[PDB]
Amino acid sequence: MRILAIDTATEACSVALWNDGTVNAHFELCPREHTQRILPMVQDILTTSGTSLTDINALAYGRGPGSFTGVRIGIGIAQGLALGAELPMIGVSTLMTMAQGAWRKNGATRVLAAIDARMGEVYWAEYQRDENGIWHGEETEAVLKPEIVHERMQQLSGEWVTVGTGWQAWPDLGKESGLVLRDGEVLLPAAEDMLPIACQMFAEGKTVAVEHAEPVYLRNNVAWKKLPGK
Amino acid sequence: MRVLGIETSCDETGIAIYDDEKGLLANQLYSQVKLHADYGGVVPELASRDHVRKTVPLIQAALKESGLTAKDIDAVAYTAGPGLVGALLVGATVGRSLAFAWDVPAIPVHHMEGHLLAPMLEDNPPEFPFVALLVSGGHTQLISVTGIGQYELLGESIDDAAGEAFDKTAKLLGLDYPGGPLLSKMAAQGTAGRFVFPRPMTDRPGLDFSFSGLKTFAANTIRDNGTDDQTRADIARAFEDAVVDTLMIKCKRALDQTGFKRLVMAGGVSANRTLRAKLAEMMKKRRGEVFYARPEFCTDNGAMIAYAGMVRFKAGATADLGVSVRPRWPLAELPA
Ligand SMILES: Nc1ncnc2c1ncn2[C@@H]1O[C@H](COP(=O)(O)OP(=O)(O)O)[C@@H](O)[C@H]1O
Ligand SMILES: Nc1ncnc2c1ncn2[C@@H]1O[C@H](COP(=O)(O)OP(=O)(O)O)[C@@H](O)[C@H]1O
Ligand SMILES: [Mg+2]
Repeated sequence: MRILAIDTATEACSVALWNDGTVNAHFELCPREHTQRILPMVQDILTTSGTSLTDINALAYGRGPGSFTGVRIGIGIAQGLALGAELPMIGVSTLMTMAQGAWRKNGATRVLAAIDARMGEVYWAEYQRDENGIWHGEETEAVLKPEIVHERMQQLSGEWVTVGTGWQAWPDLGKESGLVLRDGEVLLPAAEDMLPIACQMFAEGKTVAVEHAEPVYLRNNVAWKKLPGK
Repeated sequence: MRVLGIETSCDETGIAIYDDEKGLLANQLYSQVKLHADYGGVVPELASRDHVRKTVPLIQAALKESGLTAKDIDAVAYTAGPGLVGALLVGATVGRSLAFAWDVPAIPVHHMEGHLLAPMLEDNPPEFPFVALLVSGGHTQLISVTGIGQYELLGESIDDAAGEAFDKTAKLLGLDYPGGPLLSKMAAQGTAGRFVFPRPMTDRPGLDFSFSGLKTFAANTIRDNGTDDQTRADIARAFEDAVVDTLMIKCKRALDQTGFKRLVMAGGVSANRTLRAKLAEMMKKRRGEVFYARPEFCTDNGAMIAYAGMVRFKAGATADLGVSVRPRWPLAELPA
């Protein structure tokens, strides 16, 4: 199969192509530049791998959580691409992608992902990889205050690694948890790490048509106050 | 030739297809007004989220409506500004990336040039030169238009735009946001002349506008008078007549100054029925012509974007692979 992945949910922009047994990937920090870099990266990957958009079997996109604007950039681009080339789409959690990154970098199999969500919160997940390489823990995804994370960590056990910008903003996040924590060495998701997840999803038929691709924001209380009485 | 047009500048998602032989082949529009009404203003985060929900589906509906397929589209145009960054980004990312996948040119469009050119979508369109009165939610400008992208600013608002003025006064009359259209309907119920509002900046020569003082006058009038339905109709009428006289007086002066015989009106306020009637009456006495779009193309829509897209494509305004938006983008800065 051939799978194209795109991500812009955080400070990083990345594109990566699973091309029948090899990976061709780009990754950089693009603060302020995501929309200037993302299509040129896609173009470059397709050209250097000698594939065209209509040879692709699915388009994997970073679904969120993360920067609201970023997440929308990602799914915007991914949607026009998928609409344009009639590609099925595969939404991948930015939290799960960082877990996979940790597995890639250092063999980690139990990951505490925390993204700095601002407003003194983090986007949180507990991911654990089984013997078949499947990541369990998607039901744990949430936007949480640090003191609630702390409570949650006291209900966990064993050894975990930490990933994501949540841990930099709040390095004492696991204080008095009772867990052995090590640095997972991943701050940001990479499209390259969406690929193994998406390939698996494709093989199992977990794709959606472009009109059903949705972002996962996790924080949905985002309005100011309603007028008196509604 | 056919152009797909995409409009997501504020709180309307609009998609249209414009064919230069056969005309408008599709026009899809979703308005978010119910989402924002609860808040008394457009909430950017929510506007942005709802553009995502709507853009792709309304594109699919547009193609189905027109009975066309990808290969029948020659270019994809999208509103790049001015407007809300968050909203603009949704339509620009989808559009630019769609253009990339279809391997067709992508045409970024200036939202107010869309408004300006909407009258070109009707029969008997205006020939150059003309004075343009752009009168929208956040814009109120008099422009001398000598050709595509030759826009000389002649007058503009120094405070509130005419649309804001309508909405702000409507809110004082207890109407839901945006209340301009409803204010206009209430006004049809009013006794002409029972109240009399100033025509600001009509006592000295010049072409700029101000409308803020008009809200003040409305609010004081709503205070010193009864809160029955009629009295509110009468205030709505006085407010409307004054804005319309002001716009008229100023259009007269710009026609005088330019010597031009053609007056083109555009933006959401150009849907206002009193305004349309008064400018038409004026252009008849002057022995010139007035032009405007159908009421549904005065307010934000995709048709104007597909049309202006076609014009800009033919003028060579194609984008590279980057996507950019310009939330503030003066019309005078567009090239010819
Ligand atoms: N007006 C814009 N035009 C193009 N890209 C933008 C714009 N605003 C934001 N972005 C992209 O989205 C990213 C996330 O924006 P934001 O969440 O506001 O975080 P920050 O501004 O702190 O980078 C930006 O880094 C930028 O690359
Ligand atoms: N019949 C009308 N009379 C007066 N104002 C109107 C009427 N119809 C729409 N409007 C006003 O036009 C504005 C919307 O203008 P439009 O060009 O659609 O949006 P934008 O300002 O977002 O480009 C609002 O201020 C709205 O209240
Ligand atoms: Mg609007």
